Amino acid sequence: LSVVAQSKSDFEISDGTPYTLNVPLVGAASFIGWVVPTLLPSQIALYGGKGLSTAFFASIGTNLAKFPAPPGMTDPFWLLCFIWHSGLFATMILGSIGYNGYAG
Amino acid sequence: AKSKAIPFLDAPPALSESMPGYVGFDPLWVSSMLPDAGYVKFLQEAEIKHGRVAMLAAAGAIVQDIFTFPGVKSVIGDVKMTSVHDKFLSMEAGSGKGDMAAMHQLLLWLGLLEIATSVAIIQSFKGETSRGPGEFGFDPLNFGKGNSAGSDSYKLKEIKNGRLAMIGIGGMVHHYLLTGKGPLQFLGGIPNYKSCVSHPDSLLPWLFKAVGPVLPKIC
Amino acid sequence: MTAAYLPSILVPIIGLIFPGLVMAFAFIYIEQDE
Amino acid sequence: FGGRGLGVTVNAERWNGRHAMFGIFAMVMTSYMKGHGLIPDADKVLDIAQWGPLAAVWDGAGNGISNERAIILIAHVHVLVVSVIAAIAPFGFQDTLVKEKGYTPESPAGLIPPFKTGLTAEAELINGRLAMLGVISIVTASLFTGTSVVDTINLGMGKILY
Amino acid sequence: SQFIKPYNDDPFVGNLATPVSTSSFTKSLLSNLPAYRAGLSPLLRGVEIGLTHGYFLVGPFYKLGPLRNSDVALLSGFFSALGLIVILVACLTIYGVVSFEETEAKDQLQTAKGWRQFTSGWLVGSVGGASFAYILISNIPFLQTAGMSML
Amino acid sequence: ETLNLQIPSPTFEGSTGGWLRAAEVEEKYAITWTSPKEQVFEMPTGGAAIMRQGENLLYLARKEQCLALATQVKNSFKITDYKVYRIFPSGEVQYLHPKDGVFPEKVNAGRVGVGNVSHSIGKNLNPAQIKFTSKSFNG
Amino acid sequence: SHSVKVYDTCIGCTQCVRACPCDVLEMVSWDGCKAGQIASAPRTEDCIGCKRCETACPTDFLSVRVYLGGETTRSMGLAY
Amino acid sequence: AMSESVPFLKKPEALDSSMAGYAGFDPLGLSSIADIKFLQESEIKHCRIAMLAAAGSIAQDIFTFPGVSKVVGTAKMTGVHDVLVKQGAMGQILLWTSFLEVFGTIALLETLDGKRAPGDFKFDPLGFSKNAETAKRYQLSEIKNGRLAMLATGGMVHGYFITGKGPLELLTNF
Ligand code: CLA
Ligand code: CLA
Ligand SMILES: CC1=C(C#C/C(C)=C/C=C/C(C)=C/C=C/C=C(C)/C=C/C=C(\C)C#CC2=C(C)C[C@@H](O)CC2(C)C)C(C)(C)C[C@H](O)C1
Ligand SMILES: CC1=C(C#C/C(C)=C/C=C/C(C)=C/C=C/C=C(C)/C=C/C=C(C)/C=C/C2=C(C)CCCC2(C)C)C(C)(C)C[C@H](O)C1
Ligand SMILES: CC1=C(C#C/C(C)=C/C=C/C(C)=C/C=C/C=C(C)/C=C/C=C(C)/C=C/C2=C(C)CCCC2(C)C)C(C)(C)C[C@H](O)C1
Ligand code: SF4
Ligand code: SF4
Repeated sequence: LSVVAQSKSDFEISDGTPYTLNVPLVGAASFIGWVVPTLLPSQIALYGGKGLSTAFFASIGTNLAKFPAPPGMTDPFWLLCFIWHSGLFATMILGSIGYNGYAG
Repeated sequence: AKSKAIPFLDAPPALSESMPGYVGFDPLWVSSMLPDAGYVKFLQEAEIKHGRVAMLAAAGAIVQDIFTFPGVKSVIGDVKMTSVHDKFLSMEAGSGKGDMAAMHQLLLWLGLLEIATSVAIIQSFKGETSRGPGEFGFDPLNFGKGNSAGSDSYKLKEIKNGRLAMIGIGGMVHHYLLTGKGPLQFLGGIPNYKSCVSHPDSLLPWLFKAVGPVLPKIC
Repeated sequence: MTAAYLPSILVPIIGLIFPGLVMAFAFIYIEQDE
Repeated sequence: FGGRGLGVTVNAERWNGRHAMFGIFAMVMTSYMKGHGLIPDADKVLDIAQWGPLAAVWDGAGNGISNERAIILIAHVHVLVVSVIAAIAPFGFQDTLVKEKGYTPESPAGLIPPFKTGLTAEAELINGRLAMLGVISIVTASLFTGTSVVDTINLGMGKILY
Repeated sequence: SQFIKPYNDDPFVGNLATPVSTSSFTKSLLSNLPAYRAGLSPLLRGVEIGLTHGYFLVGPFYKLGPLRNSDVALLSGFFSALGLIVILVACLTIYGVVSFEETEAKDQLQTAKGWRQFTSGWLVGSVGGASFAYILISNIPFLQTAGMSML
Repeated sequence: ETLNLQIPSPTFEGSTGGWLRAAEVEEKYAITWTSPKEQVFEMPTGGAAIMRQGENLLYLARKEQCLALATQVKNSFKITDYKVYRIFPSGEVQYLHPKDGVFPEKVNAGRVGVGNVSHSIGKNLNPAQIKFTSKSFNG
Repeated sequence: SHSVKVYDTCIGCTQCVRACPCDVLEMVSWDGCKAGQIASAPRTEDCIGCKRCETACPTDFLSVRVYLGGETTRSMGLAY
Repeated sequence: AMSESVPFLKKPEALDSSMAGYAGFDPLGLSSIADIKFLQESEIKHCRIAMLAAAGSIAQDIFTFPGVSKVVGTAKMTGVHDVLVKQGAMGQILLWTSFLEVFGTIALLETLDGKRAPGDFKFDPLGFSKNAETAKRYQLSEIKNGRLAMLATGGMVHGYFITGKGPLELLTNF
């Protein structure tokens, strides 16, 4: 949140060009636009009957219960974490492109 | 321009005669070690902060020898003057294993206040504030009659009593570290090393390693 | 070995201090205008 | 270069003199200190298993530095660290080891400086010349007599120490 | 909109005004670092840089040095940090001797006196930060391991 | 004659190939020329710039960079109205090229020959005769 | 700097002057050759030592000879 | 220009006395990192959610709705969350509060642009703030109870993590 959507800060993306990073709207919209489709369940051993967002959030809670111990190599946490953040970063990139550039 | 405390020595350049608790005593010129404008201010706040903490510590040691609060005796047992610090820390999460957070709660709230005082010291160093050393505005009952900073005499009283308490709390700590008696037993027991209290090694025993084979070790 | 303390004294000095001193003073000498 | 107060100058004379006076004190103190056996485990040989190959000595028996040498070395490491910090970051009033090069040198004393019994520069220089002369004297006396330097100091001072 | 422009309005200087080079965040970080922060004497710049560098130097020597599996690992790591500090202070001093002519100006880093001040402060702060790291690691078992005491 | 410092420069987006710290502390070179058009050229230090109609001015770090651009403009756009200057950090400007108003490959009166040797190249002196002597090998 | 010489075998073809990237050479008047002109080297402080002049020269052994000498910022071709 | 709440610190620059609940409390300088209006909207949001959370804690001690004891046996404070994710309650409140948050996101963008006050959704059906003398009192009061409810919600849920009793049962069974 180096600059919000409103014309309030003076943050310049470069030396003399001010540019509104829309960090609240892009982060919120990209999160919801990635999490809501990702709720789609799947009877696969990695998901376990949940969606990718929900199985991922479940694996966060399971590994946080055993807080000092890290998840193992064969644990589903790493693959869930990778795919989730991969599609999340892709949706933030595409959302920032769409919102900042097309402006509507 | 000679100094009052030491007449033959030349007066320390950074110190000003307008600073409370000044008698021209700085032979090593620690006040000149940084060229900055607010280093003298920083050192003055340091001296006051060390003095106030030492005064609480000196009062605490005397009161702990007098009495203790209810229920403390059943947890800590017979530990006084820094042994109680180690004893609590043996029963606290993180440092030891137990159901207490006594030193940790003190660390938490003292550290919150002390990050606030950090911002005050940082602002006072760079001249952004016209606040003097030690003044945090804390004066709920009117003692300085309209200024929280107090009168020249009362800050001189504070600074001198702080210096006294630094010397005294150092004395009390080391006399305990070897006799094990604590303040009032040591002051009562003016013949000392004759019978001393068996007390635990501290969390820094190495410093008690030249007492035996190099220094005499009367105890 | 007789005077066996000598390698443990002289080898660190000859191998570290002597080059560190000649590098420092050679550096100063080769980069002075006068 | 050597116009920084280095070389055969009175600044170097004064600095070496101060070190020699501390050194005479340190030699007297270590002689007295090991005469009474107040250096702990002085004969105990340090193990390479704990300290690594820097402790090795290659004397035929034990093959390691003794604890007494290590303790004396650490004492001098304490004063070397103080020495470096005082050379590079000296006190405000302290006489500096390296001069500006635009400084005016102190006048050389001569055969004997004027006798000033205070905490003066004359007393410091007299005692410093005397201590440096003492350092060389003790070294040569110990070398020809065959005795160790500690025993030589004890005999020269008349066995007060031990 | 374009994010890459000539550096300081000059199209023919050998630099560009890119977001990494000249954004508000970069300028805030650069302007607030001790080397560039306003209102600091060179000695104080040296102290803050030294405290930082001396503090992190202790750790690699202690964890990965030759005596790491001994009980003198922290002692050897601190002393190794000290040895590096002394060598680096020698490097700073000889740089100052050969790079700056002697002038009265002392409040800038790139002057003879200003460099000598920065070197004095850097040595003091560096030994101070290494000493502080020694104290913290000596007393706290979490730091002695990599956090491995919790498992 | 002197460099009018106010001459607008060719439009350029900047590059890393331009001049460094030695230009503002040792010397910089400038080149000026007249263009009949607003046209694209290639900079000696990098990509493409656009010269403005009328008078242009550049700053380069090397004299050879000024002359490389000058040959490029003369062949590509038939522009010979180029003047190359040397500029010192004291502000003093030294006119360089063409040195006497006439290009070096065209003869001019009042040019004095420098470096001319009165014999052919094989008539030089062997090194041994001029050893421990200040006498030059060119006869 | 580098030292550049022009020997009297020069036929005045001007090829060295056109080939020089740093404007070291120029043409001066001389009655020795048919072309009536000889090369001259008045600005050898700018000579970088490229020897493009020597490549351009058509006399059997070169009328222009560059002798590489002391190095400077100019003769090293350093833009830094 | 010194902070009212913290007398030894300079008054925060981004903050102003026109703001409801203002006491000059920003010793860390977080009002400069993020935009102040985003921070106010965030604070008022947190305030209302924690006010509901604290009253819900107290009321779920005081009584339960008909048939609730059938579904939740012994689960008291956050155990009821765990058993009612199985049942449909948590998915339902999540869905409908997320529905409201969509228009809240539009309103947050609007208040960033500057058309709307933070936390202002024009929800005054009973016309409590119509006079406007009460409005300001209600504004400051809402911020104060919100802050108290944030601290209280934390302090009850952590009291329940310790004892398992829940707020009123912790008090009555000391
Ligand atoms: C992953 C999600 C996603 C995708 C696929 C798109 C795709 C698109 N958006 Mg949308 N957008 C998104 C998220 C996304 N957006 C979010 C979160 C926001 C809000 C912050 C917006 C806001 C927004 C606005 C305001 C506008 C768009 C517009 C567009 C279109 C062209 C511009 C563009 O971004 O080029 C993207 C180009 C493509 C996707 C096609 C190229 C094909 C390649 C293969 C791209 C693939 C990239 C990547 C691998 C796909 C990942 C998918 C998934 C696994 C994450 C395009 C159909 C504009 C438009 O045309 O209006 C309808 C427009 O006005 N978007
Ligand atoms: C963040 C707040 C929060 C959360 C997550 C929960 C979560 C839960 N509550 Mg608790 N509860 C809350 C607040 C909360 N409650 C409040 C505010 C009250 C009233 C003081 C209660 C009273 C309550 C009871 C009595 C019971 C629960 C129960 C439950 C469980 C099932 C849901 C249910 O039946 O709710 C029922 C809750 C309500 C009907 C209260 C809703 C209050 C609304 C939202 C206030 C908004 C009013 C306003 C006019 C609307 C304006 C909209 C605006 C945005 C424009 C569940 C674990 C049940 C359970 O299992 O307990 C063991 C149960 O029996 N809750
Ligand atoms: C400021 C402020 C306020 C406040 C407050 C408070 C809490 C103020 C506290 C003041 C205190 C606690 C002062 C204590 C000083 C102690 C000294 C000087 C003693 C040193 C010991 C010596 C020399 C010794 C010794 C010893 C030796 C070495 C050997 C030992 O074996 C024994 C022995 C003991 C003999 C209030 C709240 C009113 C508000 C107000 O508006 C602002
Ligand atoms: C909790 C904890 C512990 C602890 C602890 C604590 C609280 C330790 C505190 C230690 C302190 C404060 C020692 C003070 C020493 C003061 C001295 C030597 C004064 C010198 C003044 C002089 C010479 C004055 C000279 C002078 C006078 C007289 C007159 C002339 C002028 C002047 C030059 C000013 C541990 C570490 C033990 C371990 C334990 O497990 C955990
Ligand atoms: C994981 C879990 C769940 C849950 C859950 C929930 C509801 C979790 C909620 C957690 C909350 C709200 C924690 C709040 C803590 C407040 C703090 C630390 C403030 C301290 C105040 C300080 C430091 C100082 C304050 C102040 C004072 C005193 C003096 C200094 C100045 C000032 C700042 C004013 C579920 C629902 C899924 C169930 C599941 O079975 C388990
Ligand atoms: S060597 Fe290169 S620079 Fe020198 S005269 Fe010949 S062509 Fe010109
Ligand atoms: S030196 Fe060679 S190239 Fe140059 S003019 Fe003479 S003949 Fe032509």
